[PDB]
Amino acid sequence: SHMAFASLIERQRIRLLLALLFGACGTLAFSPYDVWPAAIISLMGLQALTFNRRPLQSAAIGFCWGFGLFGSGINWVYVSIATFGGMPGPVNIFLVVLLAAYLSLYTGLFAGVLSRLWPKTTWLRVAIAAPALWQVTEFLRGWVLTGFPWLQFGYSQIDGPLKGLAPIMGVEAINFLLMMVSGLLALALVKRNWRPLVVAVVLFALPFPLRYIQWFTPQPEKTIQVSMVQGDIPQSWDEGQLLNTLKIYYNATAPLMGKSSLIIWPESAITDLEINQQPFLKALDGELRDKGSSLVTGIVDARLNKQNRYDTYNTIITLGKGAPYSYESADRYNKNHLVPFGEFVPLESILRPLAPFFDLPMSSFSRGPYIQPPLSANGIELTAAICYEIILGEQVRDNFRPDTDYLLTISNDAWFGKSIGPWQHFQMARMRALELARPLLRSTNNGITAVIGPQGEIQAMIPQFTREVLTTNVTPTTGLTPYARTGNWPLWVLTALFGFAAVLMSLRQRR
Ligand SMILES: CCCCCCCCC/C=C/CCCCCC(=O)OC[C@@H](O)CO
Ligand SMILES: CCCCCCCCC/C=C/CCCCCC(=O)OC[C@@H](O)CO
Ligand SMILES: CCCCCCCCC/C=C/CCCCCC(=O)OC[C@@H](O)CO
Ligand SMILES: CCCCCCCCC/C=C/CCCCCC(=O)OC[C@@H](O)CO
Ligand SMILES: CCCCCCCCC/C=C/CCCCCC(=O)OC[C@@H](O)CO
Ligand SMILES: CCCCCCCCC/C=C\CCCCCC(=O)OC[C@@H](O)CO
Ligand SMILES: CCCCCCCCC/C=C\CCCCCC(=O)OC[C@@H](O)CO
Ligand SMILES: CCCCCCCCC/C=C\CCCCCC(=O)OC[C@@H](O)CO
Repeated sequence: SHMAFASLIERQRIRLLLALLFGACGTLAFSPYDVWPAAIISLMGLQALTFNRRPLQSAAIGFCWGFGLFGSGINWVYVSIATFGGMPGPVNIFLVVLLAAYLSLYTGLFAGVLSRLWPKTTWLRVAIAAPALWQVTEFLRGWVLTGFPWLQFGYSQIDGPLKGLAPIMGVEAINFLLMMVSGLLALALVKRNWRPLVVAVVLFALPFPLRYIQWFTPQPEKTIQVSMVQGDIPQSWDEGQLLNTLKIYYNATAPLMGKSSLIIWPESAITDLEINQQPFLKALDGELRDKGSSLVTGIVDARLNKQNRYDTYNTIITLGKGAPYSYESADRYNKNHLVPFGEFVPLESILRPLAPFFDLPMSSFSRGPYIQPPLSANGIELTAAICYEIILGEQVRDNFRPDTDYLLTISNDAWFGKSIGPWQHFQMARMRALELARPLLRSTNNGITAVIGPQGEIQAMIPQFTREVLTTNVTPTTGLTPYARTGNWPLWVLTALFGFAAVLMSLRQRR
């Protein structure tokens, strides 16, 4: 003789469950599902479920929304933990839950702050304040503790109607517009009002023609045959296994010398120190040179520094024509942004004085500088990034030079097997080529090797989980996109105006 289904607390629990499901729906926006409308459905839920809530209730809803998104969208990290971590399966699940909860603090933060300063359900909350605040809370997610900016809905528009915005203001401009349009749709829905819907449709539609702009010019007098060797080496300290790996890569490469101007091996393809492989590298250099070809490859470089310690780098080196190999050559690239929990553990430097020496890792990776020159091979300028680094759009843009001919990324996504992880990673890699209007050569161990065209399109690809070479003709491009010239500071100016205007109005609403 009561209505327990209609209590205030129960209505809030219903919102938390829906938030969970609307968050998870957003995972469908990303590869390999590639249902870009799901990003709008997922953000509509976020914006609508937080209306007419107290701030702490809104924060809970935003946390649960994020938990659905990250819980369903980056649980592929389990595959690495469970295969290589040595830990009990329940510990592995809990670590993944912990990761998803951590990232959901930033969506709860967004929701809580939005509710406190813009409690009324209005077009200002959703179209002006929310985009600005989402930009700030997502920057923090990608910055705190080195950051993890995985699953930004703008990437889901690589093959969508908003892709033309990315070469002008970067992918974060697409995150901005999507939040704004999804908020206007949520507003139209709850107030049953057609005016915010029309506005939303116009704003969503205005960018459509930009997708037809080519900010670049092709250079066919520079077209070359490029080869990328996907060795598909399983994950491993055996010098024999090392030699079996050099055998696969060398024998796949030898018939391409004299035909492919550029040959590419993936991240850490040579699984030995550069100092222990001088005879191999200098012989290889000579074969490539005598046939007019160049080789770029990943390798681990423990380089003795002036303190007579070893900096261990995750490195790219060059050999052959136009890139004479040398241990002292500057024609190389050292990974700058290490993978959190992969190549380091955040907060480790603070805790190290107390750790027993026998428990510390044998070797830990050092960091190359934030800016490094393009690699040069066979006359070709290559702006390089290793693995996770390709998802850092501003950093890729900061290393880019107008004379860059190609973006280069080499990676090893074998850690995550047959999960959606490598596909999401591949999708973000495509956004860099669109933003900077250059082809991107992505060479991987077993995990989406491909040539991406200067508008983010897949020009060539080989299947995952195959030992095989991708060989094709590639053409470099020149020209500066607006985003390449400026970076993201124009979006920040817009964010500051939107946010200034919204905060001013919220303070006026009070007192
Ligand atoms: C029918 C209504 C009553 C049953 C449903 C109860 C209300 C909640 C349903 C939705 C749950 C929201 C998701 C919670 C997210 C966090 C989580 O579960 O644990 C993560 C943990 O690591 C946090 O520290
Ligand atoms: C080629 C041009 C492409 C760019 C189009 C991007 C559109 C988003 C940029 C900024 C838009 C300004 C904000 C307008 C929001 C106004 C608003 O929410 O009004 C709703 C209200 O009238 C409903 O009753
Ligand atoms: C207060 C609670 C503790 C601090 C806050 C939680 C922080 C997030 C917790 C994350 C735990 C581990 C996440 C999985 C890492 C997976 C991994 O190593 O991937 C990279 C690796 O495969 C690269 O070779
Ligand atoms: C550990 C100190 C206190 C807690 C802070 C840790 C959490 C903040 C830093 C972010 C962690 C993200 C964890 C997942 C990263 C692993 C991952 O992406 O694997 C590499 C993969 O992306 C390469 O394609
Ligand atoms: C962030 C919210 C949604 C997006 C709002 C912004 C919409 C921008 C629409 C497009 C504007 C075109 C910008 C001017 C580009 C022309 C220009 O710079 O010409 C010189 C060119 O060579 C630069 O590379
Ligand atoms: C008010 C209307 C009713 C609420 C529910 C409708 C909107 C949200 C849709 C519900 C759930 C989303 C499920 C899709 C995401 C799951 C998914 O693909 O996960 C894949 C991933 O786990 C693979 O590792
Ligand atoms: C890695 C450590 C994660 C700790 C997660 C604590 C939250 C547990 C979630 C349980 C129920 C849902 C309601 C949570 C509301 C508060 C919240 O999570 O975030 C609030 C946000 O303002 C944080 O800045
Ligand atoms: C596990 C993915 C479930 C897809 C269905 C979406 C609707 C349910 C709620 C959304 C996401 C899962 C939330 C719990 C956290 C996920 C987690 O720790 O998973 C670990 C496990 O999947 C690793 O294999």
